[PDB]
Amino acid sequence: ASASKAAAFAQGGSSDPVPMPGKYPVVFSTGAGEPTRDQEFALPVHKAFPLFGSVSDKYRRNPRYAEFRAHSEFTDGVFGTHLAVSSLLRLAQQLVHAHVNMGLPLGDFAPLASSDVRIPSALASVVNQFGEFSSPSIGTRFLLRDFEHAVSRVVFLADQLWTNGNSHHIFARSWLPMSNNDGNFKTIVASRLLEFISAGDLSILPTVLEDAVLSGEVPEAWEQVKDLLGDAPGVGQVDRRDRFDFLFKSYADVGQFTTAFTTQAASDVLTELGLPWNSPSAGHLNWQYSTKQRFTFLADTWAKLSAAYSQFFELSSGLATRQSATGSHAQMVDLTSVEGVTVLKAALALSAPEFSLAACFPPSCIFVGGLTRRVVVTTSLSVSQRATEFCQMDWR
Amino acid sequence: ASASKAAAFAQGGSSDPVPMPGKYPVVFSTGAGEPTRDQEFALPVHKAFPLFGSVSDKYRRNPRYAEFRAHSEFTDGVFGTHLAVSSLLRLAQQLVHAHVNMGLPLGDFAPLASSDVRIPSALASVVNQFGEFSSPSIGTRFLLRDFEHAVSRVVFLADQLWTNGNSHHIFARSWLPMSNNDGNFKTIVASRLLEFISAGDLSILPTVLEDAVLSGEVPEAWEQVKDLLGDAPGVGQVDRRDRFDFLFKSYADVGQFTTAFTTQAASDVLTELGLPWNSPSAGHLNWQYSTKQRFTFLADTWAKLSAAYSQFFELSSGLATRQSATGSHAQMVDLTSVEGVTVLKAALALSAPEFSLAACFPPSCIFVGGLTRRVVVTTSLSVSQRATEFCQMDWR
Amino acid sequence: LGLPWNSPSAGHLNWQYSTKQRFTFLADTWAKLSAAYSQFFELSSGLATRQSATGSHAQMVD
Amino acid sequence: PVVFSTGAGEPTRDQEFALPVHKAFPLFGSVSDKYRRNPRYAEFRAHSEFTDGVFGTHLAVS
Repeated sequence: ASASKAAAFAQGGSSDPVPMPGKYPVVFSTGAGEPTRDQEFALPVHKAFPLFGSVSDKYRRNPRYAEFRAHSEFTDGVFGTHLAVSSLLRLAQQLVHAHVNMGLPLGDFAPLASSDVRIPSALASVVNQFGEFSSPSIGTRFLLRDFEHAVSRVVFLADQLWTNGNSHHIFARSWLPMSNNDGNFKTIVASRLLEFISAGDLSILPTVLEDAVLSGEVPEAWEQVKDLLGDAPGVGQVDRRDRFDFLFKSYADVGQFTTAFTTQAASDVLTELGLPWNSPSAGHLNWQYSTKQRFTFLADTWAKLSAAYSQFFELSSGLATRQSATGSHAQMVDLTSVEGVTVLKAALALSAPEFSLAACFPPSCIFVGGLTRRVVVTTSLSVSQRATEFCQMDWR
Repeated sequence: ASASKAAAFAQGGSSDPVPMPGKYPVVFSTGAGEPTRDQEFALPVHKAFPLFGSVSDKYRRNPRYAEFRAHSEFTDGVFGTHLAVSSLLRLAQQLVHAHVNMGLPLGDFAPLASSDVRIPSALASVVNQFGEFSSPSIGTRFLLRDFEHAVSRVVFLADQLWTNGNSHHIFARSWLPMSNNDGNFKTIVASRLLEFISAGDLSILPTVLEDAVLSGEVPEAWEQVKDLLGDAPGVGQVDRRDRFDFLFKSYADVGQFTTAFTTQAASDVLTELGLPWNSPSAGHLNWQYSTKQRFTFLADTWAKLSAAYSQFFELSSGLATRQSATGSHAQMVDLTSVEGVTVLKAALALSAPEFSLAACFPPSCIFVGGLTRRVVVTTSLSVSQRATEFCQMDWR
Repeated sequence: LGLPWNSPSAGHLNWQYSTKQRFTFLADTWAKLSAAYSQFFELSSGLATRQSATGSHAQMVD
Repeated sequence: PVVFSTGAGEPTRDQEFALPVHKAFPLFGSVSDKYRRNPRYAEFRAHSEFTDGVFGTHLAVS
């Protein structure tokens, strides 16, 4: 027990990603009150009413209230121009939030986020694209759109939700994180990944080498779709993009959609039902028309469903900022069912919440950055200094 | 506050290796008492006396007393037959131990492991190979033998100390852990890594493709040397095994083993002199002749090292079993020196030891295993039941 | 012998290798010079900042 | 040279002479103090001259 310039430092450094999964569908299946008889069945319909209770809290008042802003994140009003409170936040939100709360431990060393200027923009879109069209496209379709990492405005975290695919297939092939950038760019998607990180690892995971038959499927197509996603979706809008995103997510590529996620009901349905701009300025008009209509749908919420005052379960959003929004080790998806469940994986989460997570196993497509920057200058203790000092105790 | 079947469980599971570095050389340079003037200098040689002062403790009494045995690994007395102690453990041992005690946190999820039936076997050898022949080969040579992950008896954690080399050069490539078992096997080089995990990632990191000039000088031989390590060292001794290994660790192969290997001298000098059995045959006879002699030399510790009766600084290794030997993140080295000394510690180690435990130690090349087995049978609360309940608090 | 750099290049490397070594040699002061444990005359340089270092006309030699 | 001629303890008989060389040992005994710990500790820094630690990184003593 000797002494050489000690301290105690806290840190934060890592990445985070999110997905739109069939998870919401399990949370909006209408289990929450469909079988509740408080003759509230006076007021019509209850199909979308429940589902739509998903957004308007899980993206602005819950997560973007403490996670975003507090994350050393000086947020611009015009993305929170309207701090919202929807008492409809069933047992899923204060729960959901705890479930999905952007933030990792400090006793460890991680954090979350990569594009909250593009993600939300899309989410809002989805809430509108979904909570406006036909509320429940039965898994197939709506789920596709959301898990299809739908068309972008050039930023979209997509590339990550897509990176999932390629990696899974290439067993032996382990890629340098650089592959995480492949999302956008022209050539570098046909040199780094596709050619080098393919004619190398691709020429192995499936070395068809077919002759006079065009390497259809068998890696070479996923790469093409990859090459596409590189040059043919970043050149702008127009059918040339959808049609050639769709062509790349539609036909011939029926083998490329099998890797990731897809149904001829997302693409030919959703995709042919959104107008490429359904992700770009839709993401805008969904914030300055849909967010103001979010109002209507929120006020409608704080007016209609509010009327659900007569049951006695809901509560209101009383501004976090004190409530916070980070802490849950949503890291590494805790799921594995076989006769009996099995919550697994790294992220020494908790014990009281863990197992309570059944309602919702939060999952941020995190990258994970083993970083504990115990940065230390020694303009006062040239390592050696200590050395003699300590050395001068083993002598006597 | 949703609870549902919580618990709180602690676990352990991960890898762990070890290396013989120039680290010892910095701990045996004779800076602990070489300048001490108590006239102890009564006609005596103090060259090896210091260097060999830590061996008999840092491998049986210190580490193997708690780490090994307490690690739930049924130990055979004939690897600890002479559970003797050494009071010469100056300030480097109780320190060293804390510096190199194998036992990751539980608040996290990791542990130690990499053949303690082969490691110690070789270590004891080194103790003899070094502390007997050339007590200070001046970095070059002895350090080599140590770092060279010296000849094995088929086991040897070499394969890992060698894997540190083929992964360093291959930037564009990352490999599936399956490349760790790259050690021994006749196919490791004619299949997975070398051909596939090479004609793919190696045909990129060095795609010489030379004609009538034999392409081996371009890291295809590292694959060959790899090939060798695959088929030519596992075929027994045939002395040439050294010759080969040596050939592959010398003759032209110098340009091969200089990415993560030492000086050939420590191969023709050491290895050849040592006689291939000085790692398998030596180990045994070094454990049941040298370990017994370890006493004759422990006597050197409790007679030669004991003669240090008056200086009064020595008095280490009183307990065990109770003193334990696991719980110091001296793992993920992550140390860098520039003007000042910065010590980045991936795993949230400590703050009192950290900065104190930089004076020398920073343990081996663990192969981390993100594992937090938070398992959970569901023969009591079929997720629906819970959800069904919680849902019954979101209806009213 | 020194090589022209032994005044510019040396200085730097003498401040960030020799100053560090200055320790290895300071060790010579706190190990070699420290071995002088018993004679009992040495014990200088306890403070600074408070001890100051300016105010002696040891200037104009004369 | 007049301060390192070895007149401070060369004639001292305490038998400290236990197999050691005392030629440079004396001469080099003042360096590490007369330029950082002694002079540059107050003179320099207190002289209102914004000093960079990388000229006093090892504010060690002797």
